[PDB]
Amino acid sequence: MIDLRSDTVTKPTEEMRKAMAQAEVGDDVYGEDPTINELERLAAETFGKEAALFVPSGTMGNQVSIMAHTQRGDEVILEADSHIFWYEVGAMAVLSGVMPHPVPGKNGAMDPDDVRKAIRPRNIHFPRTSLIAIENTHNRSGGRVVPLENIKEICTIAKEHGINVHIDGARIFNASIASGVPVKEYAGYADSVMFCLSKGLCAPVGSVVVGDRDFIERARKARKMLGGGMRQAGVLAAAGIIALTKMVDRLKEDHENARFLALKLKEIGYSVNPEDVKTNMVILRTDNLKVNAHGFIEALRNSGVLANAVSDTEIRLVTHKDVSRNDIEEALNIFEKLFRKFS
Amino acid sequence: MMIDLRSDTVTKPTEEMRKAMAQAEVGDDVYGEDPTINELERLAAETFGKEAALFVPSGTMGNQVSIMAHTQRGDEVILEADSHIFWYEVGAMAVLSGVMPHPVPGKNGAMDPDDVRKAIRPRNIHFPRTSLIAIENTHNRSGGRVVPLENIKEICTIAKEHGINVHIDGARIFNASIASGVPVKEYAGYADSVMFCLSKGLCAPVGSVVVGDRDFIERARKARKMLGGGMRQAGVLAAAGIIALTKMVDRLKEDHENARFLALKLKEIGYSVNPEDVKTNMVILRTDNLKVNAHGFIEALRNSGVLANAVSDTEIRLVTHKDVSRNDIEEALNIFEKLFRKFS
Amino acid sequence: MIDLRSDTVTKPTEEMRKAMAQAEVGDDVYGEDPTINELERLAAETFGKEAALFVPSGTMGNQVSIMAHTQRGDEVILEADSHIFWYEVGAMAVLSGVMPHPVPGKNGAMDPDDVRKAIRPRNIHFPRTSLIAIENTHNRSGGRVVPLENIKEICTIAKEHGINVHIDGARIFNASIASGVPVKEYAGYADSVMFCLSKGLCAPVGSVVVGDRDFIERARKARKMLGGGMRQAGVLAAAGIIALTKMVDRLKEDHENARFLALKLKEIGYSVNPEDVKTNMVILRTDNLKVNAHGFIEALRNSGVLANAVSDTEIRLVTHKDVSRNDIEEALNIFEKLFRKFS
Amino acid sequence: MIDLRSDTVTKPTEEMRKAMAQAEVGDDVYGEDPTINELERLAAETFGKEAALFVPSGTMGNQVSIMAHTQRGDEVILEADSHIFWYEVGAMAVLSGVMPHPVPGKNGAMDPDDVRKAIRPRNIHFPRTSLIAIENTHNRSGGRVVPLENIKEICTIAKEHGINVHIDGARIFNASIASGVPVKEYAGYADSVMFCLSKGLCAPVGSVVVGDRDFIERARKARKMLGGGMRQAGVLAAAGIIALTKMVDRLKEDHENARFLALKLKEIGYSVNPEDVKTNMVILRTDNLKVNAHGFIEALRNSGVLANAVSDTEIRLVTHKDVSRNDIEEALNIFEKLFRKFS
Ligand SMILES: Cc1ncc(COP(=O)(O)O)c(CN[C@H](C(=O)O)[C@H](C)O)c1O
Ligand SMILES: Cc1ncc(COP(=O)(O)O)c(CN[C@H](C(=O)O)[C@H](C)O)c1O
Ligand SMILES: Cc1ncc(COP(=O)(O)O)c(CN[C@H](C(=O)O)[C@H](C)O)c1O
Ligand SMILES: [Ca+2]
Ligand SMILES: [Ca+2]
Ligand SMILES: [Ca+2]
Ligand SMILES: [Ca+2]
Ligand SMILES: [Ca+2]
Ligand SMILES: [Ca+2]
Ligand SMILES: [Cl-]
Ligand SMILES: [Cl-]
Ligand SMILES: [Cl-]
Ligand SMILES: [Cl-]
Ligand SMILES: [Cl-]
Ligand SMILES: [Cl-]
Repeated sequence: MIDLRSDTVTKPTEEMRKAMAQAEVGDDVYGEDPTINELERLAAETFGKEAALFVPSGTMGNQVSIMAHTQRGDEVILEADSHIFWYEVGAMAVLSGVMPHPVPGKNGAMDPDDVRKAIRPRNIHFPRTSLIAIENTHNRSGGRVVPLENIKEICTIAKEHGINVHIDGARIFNASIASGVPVKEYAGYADSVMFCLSKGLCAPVGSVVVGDRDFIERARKARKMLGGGMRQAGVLAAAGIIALTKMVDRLKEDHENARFLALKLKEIGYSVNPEDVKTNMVILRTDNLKVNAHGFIEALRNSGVLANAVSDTEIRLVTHKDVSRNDIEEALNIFEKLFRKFS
Repeated sequence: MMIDLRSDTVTKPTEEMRKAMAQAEVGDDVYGEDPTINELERLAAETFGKEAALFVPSGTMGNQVSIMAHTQRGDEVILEADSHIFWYEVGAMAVLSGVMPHPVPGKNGAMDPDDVRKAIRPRNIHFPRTSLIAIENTHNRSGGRVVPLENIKEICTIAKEHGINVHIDGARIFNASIASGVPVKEYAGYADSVMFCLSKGLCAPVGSVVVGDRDFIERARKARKMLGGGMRQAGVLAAAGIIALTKMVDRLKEDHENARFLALKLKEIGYSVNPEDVKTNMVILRTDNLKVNAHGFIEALRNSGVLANAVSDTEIRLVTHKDVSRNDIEEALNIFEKLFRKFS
Repeated sequence: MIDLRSDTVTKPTEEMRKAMAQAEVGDDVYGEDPTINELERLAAETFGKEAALFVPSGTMGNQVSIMAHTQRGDEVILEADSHIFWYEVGAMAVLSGVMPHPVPGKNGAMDPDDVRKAIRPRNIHFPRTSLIAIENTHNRSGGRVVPLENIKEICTIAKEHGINVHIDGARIFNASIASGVPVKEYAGYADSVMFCLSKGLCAPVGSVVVGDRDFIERARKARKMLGGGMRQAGVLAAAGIIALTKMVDRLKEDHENARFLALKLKEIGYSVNPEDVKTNMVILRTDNLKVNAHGFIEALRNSGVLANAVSDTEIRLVTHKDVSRNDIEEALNIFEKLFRKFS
Repeated sequence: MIDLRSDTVTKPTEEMRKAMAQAEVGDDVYGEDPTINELERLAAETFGKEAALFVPSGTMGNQVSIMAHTQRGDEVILEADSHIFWYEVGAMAVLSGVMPHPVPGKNGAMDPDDVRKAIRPRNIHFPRTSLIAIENTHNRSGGRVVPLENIKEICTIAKEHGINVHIDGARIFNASIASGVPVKEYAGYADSVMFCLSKGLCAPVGSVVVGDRDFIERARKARKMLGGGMRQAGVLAAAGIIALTKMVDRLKEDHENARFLALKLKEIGYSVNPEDVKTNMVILRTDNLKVNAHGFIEALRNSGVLANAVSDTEIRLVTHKDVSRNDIEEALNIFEKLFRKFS
């Protein structure tokens, strides 16, 4: 099976397996796991922040950040098609008791003026806007890169209003490789950032939240409350350190494979836009096919290719370390066969 | 005094209401022993063709206990993108029920049935369960617009197929009914619960009512207790409510006629208004062609003796009600005319 | 019917009925109801606080106070048999996301030393103790008065720890009448005080919360969220002013009637302890009767007396304005006849 | 350093490090991790339940169970000194919006009659009692074994009222080893059971919840919301399988060591009760010493012995795989010296 469903399916490299087996560990609840401690120190340093927190998943990373930045009844401004709003089981309402305030965005970039208008005036009928979330390499729009200038202007707006800014940077390294903007620069215009180690970076488990000392202390207590307070998590952190320090550069290979995939799919005749492919995702439309997205995903599966439908007429293809050029070439042969059948 | 066009919530008690309240037969509602509250609820249920009803201190509580009784923690509630529950209820749905709003754009409060269908979440571990669809009749933000019965009917059909609850925020459902000629029981027939206000156009000093099935109302009553709405001798308030429900509905037509007159005349003056959009007691005025924004115009109006609310930086809302007579409207219009000269 | 079920059943006096009819009103959401404003002004003044907030019920008064004093995950120290812990539908957990930390007490008085031990130390595993609640004229213990010294000592402990103090003073005036301690004296040892107007004071609806301006502003927003933001509530406030300003002194009559009732019931042969009757409540045990509390309550109803069973062997009798000495004497004749039948 | 703070400090065995390194993995979100799937299958099998769910910690294990057994506003009956109430950061109130209803217990055993009386009657003022929690091998009381008879009785009561029963079995195997009661028998009197792999069983991370298929489905969704939905978690499950299948028998060694430790401490003169030591814990009182628990803990630390204070006058000592009889002897020599200084 050629897995193009997501970059979450990446498996540990041999270097990672050895590192986990030889991991120096301790009880993290007491802050005594050396490897977890080093991963957090490294993560904080890399993002230009004073502190960091390791978590079991990007969802918990986002949720502890929301809890640490807000109070019950607050409102959180976020992009209309963001992961926090659509794919996190409504956790923000249950855990933090906060309201989402959706703002339309163009490929992840909310117009600064719209953000300004989304901030609630001081009134008894309205919740207090205390957080603005930005997702970089906006998933739903096809792994699009949010311009640094966009984040910079929103940060200015936030500062004037005393509002916190959190970047959902699950794939922030993909954004950095594509844009040439160091992650510490994106983070310089945010109060906190969550990034995943378990997707394109290939770690088996976990993400990290970076930010100020006080913020992280609150997020650490939130993590304890949610059930993320683990013991000898250094076994996971060992692979995390390798993901952070050795798996970033090669992300360019995933981007190269995504573009190649898009160009060939277009050449075949599929409804794809190579010009929109800047990171590791390709959106394919079923508009010119005698079947919808769901029916096409089924056809692909029966032929050996796995992918997810994101709407009734759109499917998402995602490249990563475990889908080589060879697999991309094989996938294309299948796509070519299916095009003749469904065009 | 001032010409108050800010909202219909400012209506004061009629002479008949004051006497009824002061002479109300009461009891302890916690024991379900207040005779006036009981009669108000019986009358409300009957009027909407439902089995039961619950008196609450505000429309906000009416909506929130309904949301609580219809949902479980983590569920999603589909509602109109500019609805009151979403924008003006202090984020209560999140704090009180732990639910997520699922905004669906609507044309004048009417969410496209197919859009509602698409908004229902598929069963997936990543997604919360869609357990409630809320509809606001005479959608406030759009200008007191009337949601067509057929729209509500279509959404009900969709909800039923999916086992989803339907709640109508009918704060001004009687205005909708007067304008459309559709009995409120018909709108309610396509919903599981309906909340309606007695304290706005109907002129009661305090209160709203939620109507629905017996079991739902029992659950809503427990939610009311938890929220702090379980009052004692509330019969004092229910006395005015009975009069509002039974004698103040027909005259809403007068408020509509006044709002239409106001809109037509504002249009003649040259203001950015759409008389064709005015079917109930509200008029939206845009300040696009004025040399001042909404807030600046509101201040100028206040300075001239007219009260109104800005609903955006370019829009103002004018609301008619029992306490603004046709003569008051004429006076406001004469002022609106002079201000047009000053700001045009 | 002679209603001894509770003081909540009190009906409006003729004075109140007239006041409600001619009450000057306005939209309270805009802070424009003159009568509500005067009631809050008078209440704040009466308890020596900066501000006050009118609410639909004592339950909401307690809940908006908890919300205004706490943050999600905090702990609230309260008496093990208090109304907030027992009869408020678990609202503190749902509305504020806080956890109760029950402390046993002797007739409503928690041992100051136990309160100190209940304060959580700073640790990632523990919620932060941010509030201590005290109930005066403790309901479940039979309308007992909490000593001023107890409240004074707990206030000292709270201050030393930066913890807020809330007095559930639903029947604080009854406490004051019995102890001779002015309500301002009680209030001085608390950050906030909730007191009911709808019980012994005879108003038909409402309670009031008093405290500092910032606290009341937060409580007012909580009231809006909960659904307590009414419009022309001046009609209710008119009766409320009369309840607060003219119905306090006569509470002494309820206390006298309760004691008289108790002394005579004991004389008849009922299991009552007149010595325990400190305010307007009398606890009657049914152990020596041929039927239990529920069966006896039914026999009483048949004879024209209403009361509530609080357990299988206990009945609570409560006196109030609508229970005159003549009603007490008539009730006693009924109790006399029933003792002949059920002893 | 001789670590007697907790059994959570246990480090991975050689067999475990190798297993993690070669673990076959997959994306758990897709239910595709074969090692996680095998661990859950084995757990369900071992406890005689239909399904199982791996979680990052015992705290999440308890919290997803509570969320899956209850609705907002419900009440949960639990032992007055249970972990869920004291050491889980008020999570039940924030996550589930439920109220704890503490019930006194003798070393973790709540009197069945007290439990019956704690169940709320159907009344608008009361929350609905939807769950009863029992902690077998009650931590606070000193790792005490709750009698099977007690659990059976409470199960009978729960059935009568249609109430769910959850056993916090963080140390259910220690209880089984000491009582001779198979874990499957304990589980038979409960709807759900949470047990840890990260304590005495020596896994670096994780716990498991077992129960009916529908309950586990709800718990799994709760896990996703809380942020416990990991990817290639098989790395951790590999050590978990070894913990569950190979590390149970040797727990007897920890019990022998704890008993020996207690016996010798008593001979030295310390306030311990060797007769109360049946599993891997020893409670040491400081009432007969010159310093309190906190001061004695600091003295022990300076001498090479780590332990935690559980109150101002009580210290908890816990044995585990990483504490050999030799380590206990060395510790005893240290305690001996300190008795001379602080007795
Ligand atoms: C921007 C962003 N933020 C947060 C998260 C949540 O992280 P996890 O909880 O999956 O580790 C994801 C993962 N997303 C998953 C994927 O893409 O396969 C799916 C969509 O849930 C994400 O893409
Ligand atoms: C559709 C609808 N639903 C619910 C409510 C809430 O009712 P209350 O809580 O104010 O009684 C309102 C009141 N609305 C008020 C007004 O129009 O003046 C303001 C906007 O909050 C409403 O218009
Ligand atoms: C009965 C019981 N239930 C649940 C938990 C929570 O498990 P984790 O979240 O620590 O994995 C613990 C851990 N307990 C810890 C320890 O003993 O060192 C401390 C006390 O929090 C426990 O003892
Ligand atoms: Ca991975
Ligand atoms: Ca090749
Ligand atoms: Ca009104
Ligand atoms: Ca005129
Ligand atoms: Ca009363
Ligand atoms: Ca361990
Ligand atoms: Cl190690
Ligand atoms: Cl009456
Ligand atoms: Cl729920
Ligand atoms: Cl008036
Ligand atoms: Cl908060
Ligand atoms: Cl593998």
